[PDB]
Amino acid sequence: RGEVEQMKSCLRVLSQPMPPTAGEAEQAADQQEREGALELLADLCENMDNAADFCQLSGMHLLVGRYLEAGAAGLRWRAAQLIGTCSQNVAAIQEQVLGLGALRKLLRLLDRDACDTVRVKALFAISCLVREQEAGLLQFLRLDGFSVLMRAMQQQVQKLKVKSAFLLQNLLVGHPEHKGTLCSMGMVQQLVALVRTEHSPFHEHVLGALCSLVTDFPQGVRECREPELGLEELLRHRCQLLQQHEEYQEELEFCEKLLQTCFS
Amino acid sequence: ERNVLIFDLGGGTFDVSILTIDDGIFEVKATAGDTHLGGEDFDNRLVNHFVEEFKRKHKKDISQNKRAVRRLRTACERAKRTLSSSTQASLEIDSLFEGIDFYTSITRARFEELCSDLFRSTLEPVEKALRDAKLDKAQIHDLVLVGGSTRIPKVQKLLQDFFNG
Ligand SMILES: Nc1ncnc2c1ncn2[C@@H]1O[C@H](COP(=O)(O)O)[C@@H](O)[C@H]1O
Repeated sequence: RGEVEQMKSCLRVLSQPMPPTAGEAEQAADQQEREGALELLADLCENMDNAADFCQLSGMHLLVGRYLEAGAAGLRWRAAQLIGTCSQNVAAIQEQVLGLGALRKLLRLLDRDACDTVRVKALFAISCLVREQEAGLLQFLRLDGFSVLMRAMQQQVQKLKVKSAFLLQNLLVGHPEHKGTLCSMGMVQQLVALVRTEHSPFHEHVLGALCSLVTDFPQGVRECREPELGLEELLRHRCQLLQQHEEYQEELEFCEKLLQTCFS
Repeated sequence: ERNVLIFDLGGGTFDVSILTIDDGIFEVKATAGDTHLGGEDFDNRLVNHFVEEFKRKHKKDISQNKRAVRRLRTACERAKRTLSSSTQASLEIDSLFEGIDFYTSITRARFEELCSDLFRSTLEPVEKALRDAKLDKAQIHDLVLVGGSTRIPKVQKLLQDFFNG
């Protein structure tokens, strides 16, 4: 398609090494030209095929090694974004990105980048790599993933909070074996911390995870009965706020299933 | 005398063909199919389910923004595939409409419910090629699947159940 030619066109643009210590209007220009080529690659890569062809063209290599580690935050998050877009729910592209050891660069970025946007697109990339992707979930746990995660929930960055809750809910569904290592890590307390925040959509995911940690798992049910948390008073006051609302149905199913197995 | 059934489910069309191979001669003996059945079709069943789901949770209809509907569909195709190994998948689509970040899940089971009819209509062509080949399912010695969308568990199960094993 003209897509292959067009992305190979972006690739061309992304390959040209950085200018010879050029001037202002030569840096902020050379950059915008890459921000652009990287965005265009994202839109093209939303489609499995394109992203596939992107990998064939050694594209994923130039992305993980060189750009993720760029100097400009702008080039960084757009690269994370692209890395995410290509991999999302596609085993083969996940495996290759995984193999180039991105998760480690991604996790690093997530845990300590000066631009909240880079941290957010990184978490996005990470999620797109370990969800429903076994080999990626392992490289993740081995990289202390649940700790880079939780520290994110603790960040004063909404998108990080929602994105983190969203991924934990996923991970908990396909792998209930981790319930324990999570509770003992104090994730219940943390999750509950996010509930006490201003209600918004992502709460469905928070209560969603919380609900799994408690499912056939007394250690977790114990975590929720903890008096200090006051999780009960909290979930009943919420159970009542989500009533005639259809846009919060799944939260109410979760919020209730919780009460029903931790307070009777 | 050997009857091989070729079941080809691609991204746009579904084609079945009963091929006999005897005496070292391969001969196509019958052909059937539906030109409005394919992977693309299954995708849109998921697209609709979410566009509707998105009306419920965000009080907004994304139907008329085709750039957004396309992203949704490309995302769905990715999920539909994941749903061939996993028993469920999740979708993360940043700024899908009016700057809203979209998050959702779907279970292999749910996927199937939404595609029930489409799934059962793939047999129609099989049965027809069987009549047109003046053969009975019981004679098909081999079943080979070709076409990305022949990996969908529910597809091979409907097929396999047809030939009672
Ligand atoms: N593992 C899979 N499970 C379900 N559908 C798939 C799978 N792999 C590919 N497809 C679909 O098959 C179609 C492409 O078929 P083909 O042109 O024969 O390669 C697309 O709609 C794909 O999304």
